[PDB]
Amino acid sequence: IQKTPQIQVYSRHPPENGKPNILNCYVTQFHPPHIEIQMLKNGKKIPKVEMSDMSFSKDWSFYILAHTEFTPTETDTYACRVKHDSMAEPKTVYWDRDM
Amino acid sequence: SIINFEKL
Amino acid sequence: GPHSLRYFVTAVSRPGLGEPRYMEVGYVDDTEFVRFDSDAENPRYEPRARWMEQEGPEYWERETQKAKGNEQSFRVDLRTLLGYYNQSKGGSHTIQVISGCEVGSDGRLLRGYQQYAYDGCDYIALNEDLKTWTAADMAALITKHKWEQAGEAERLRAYLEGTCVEWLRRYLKNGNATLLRTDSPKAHVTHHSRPEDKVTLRCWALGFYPADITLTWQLNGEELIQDMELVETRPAGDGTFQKWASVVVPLGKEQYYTCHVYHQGLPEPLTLRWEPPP
Ligand SMILES: [Ca+2]
Repeated sequence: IQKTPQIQVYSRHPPENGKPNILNCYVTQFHPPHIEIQMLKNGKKIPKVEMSDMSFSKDWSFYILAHTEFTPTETDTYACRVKHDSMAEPKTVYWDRDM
Repeated sequence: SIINFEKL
Repeated sequence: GPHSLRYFVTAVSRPGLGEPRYMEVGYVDDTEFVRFDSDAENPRYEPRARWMEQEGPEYWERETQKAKGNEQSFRVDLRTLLGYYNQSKGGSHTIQVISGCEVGSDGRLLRGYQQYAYDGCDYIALNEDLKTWTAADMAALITKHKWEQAGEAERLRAYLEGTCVEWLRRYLKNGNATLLRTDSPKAHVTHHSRPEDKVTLRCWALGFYPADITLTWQLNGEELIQDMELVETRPAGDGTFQKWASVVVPLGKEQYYTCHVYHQGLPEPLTLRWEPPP
């Protein structure tokens, strides 16, 4: 039995163009615990991405928080990409500063 | 202090 | 009280790629205070809250040796389960356990628990009576019968009602009042376009702890139980949490809607509206 990850991408603080911030990728509801998480800026892998320890929920599913420093601009695009065996292909989720 | 687990 | 002492255990096999990865993670009142991670050359129980540094070398030694004992017992269980389930020897599998005690303000056990899952599904659980087992499937019946025969429930009750409770007390003398930590949400409403004559009002709550919170939108005094969109509460990464709830409303009617934020940290619930800049 496999559980498909849910994903949220969002800033630690309300974004302000030109202001240093933190971009989070919160991944939950997955099983098995092996997972591969990338964050992307304008289509290219961000090299320095940190990971919380992995934990699990009452329903046994695992969750983890990936995060990276970033300074949003009006036009830069950010995403989080997740590869997990419950999914045929990696799932990508774009940052939306309104969400 | 966690318990000592017994075999399944 | 109340207080809680919880342990989350994970054992993951990876045939051909190393020994199983084993982890014990302990929480005093939902805050991690200890951790054993087998994925190291000289693995040791380590304090995960600075207050736990109060504990002397004798504690960490004992806890470490118990952890390594547990780890090797789980190594065995993983093989046992392949048999029970007629599974190949080549695949990765996981055992998880949740074990602990919730203790009331009077220092008595409110609830004790001991539940297992194999590959993310219920396997077996000690019932609330601290006397019987619930087996989730045919393989779990084997474990159940073995544990009934050996009086495993009685061993667990003794741990849950005594040891677990007594340790929780001792940990608290070192790090309590910390667990009472509360951070109140700060809220604001943002405004966003929609096609035609509709707009979106998004009520944000930021910087709160613990994660439990409720956001509601009201039109003229009645909660909008329908068409309210929200996100699952999420970590900011600094120990606090975020959430938002939004509603689509008619352009020009923004001042008819009110957002309410309920959180244990607040003196009273917050009430706010879209505040357009002058
Ligand atoms: Ca959760």
